Amino acid sequence: VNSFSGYLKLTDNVYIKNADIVEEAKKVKPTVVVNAANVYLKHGGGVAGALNKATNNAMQVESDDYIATNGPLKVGGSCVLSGHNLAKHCLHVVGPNVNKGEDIQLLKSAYENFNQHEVLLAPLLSAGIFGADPIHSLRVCVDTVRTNVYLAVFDKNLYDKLVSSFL
Ligand SMILES: CC[C@@]1(O)CCN(c2ncnc3[nH]ccc23)C1
Repeated sequence: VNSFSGYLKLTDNVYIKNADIVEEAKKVKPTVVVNAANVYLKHGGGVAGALNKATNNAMQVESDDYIATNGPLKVGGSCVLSGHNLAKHCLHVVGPNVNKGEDIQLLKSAYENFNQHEVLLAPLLSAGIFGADPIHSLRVCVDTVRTNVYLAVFDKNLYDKLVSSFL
């Protein structure tokens, strides 16, 4: 039993809600919140820009030190950093950005990072400003993640379409 509330159950291990992931994180304070990161951990917009703003830019300061030490992530890769005021940890996961020409096949690799964590709050990888089809992202999530994932979908219209079209 966990403290996630109001989710629709899609499968044995995947749940979905129409919610602002920032507000969800502030309420639940989960062990792991997933960020829709880029390889440079530049949290300018989308989910990443919103999560960083909620940390008063502390996520960005920590991220800049991480990159200065380690260099960029791989597309499809991840790193674990602090969750600041939002969660214990933030798993920064890089899904392919279709608006940069990146291979959508890497979306499965991106979701595989979730399997290293028993429970996660997360957005749909590569959705939104990353330019991929959120319906496809949901399918890859369900077919790849085996740990317990609570998906927050900000857009109500998109949330309704994802549920109604789910197979
Ligand atoms: C579906 C693809 C998105 O890029 C569009 C909206 N995104 C979010 N999802 C959940 N919580 C969020 N807070 C701020 C943005 C945001 C994901």
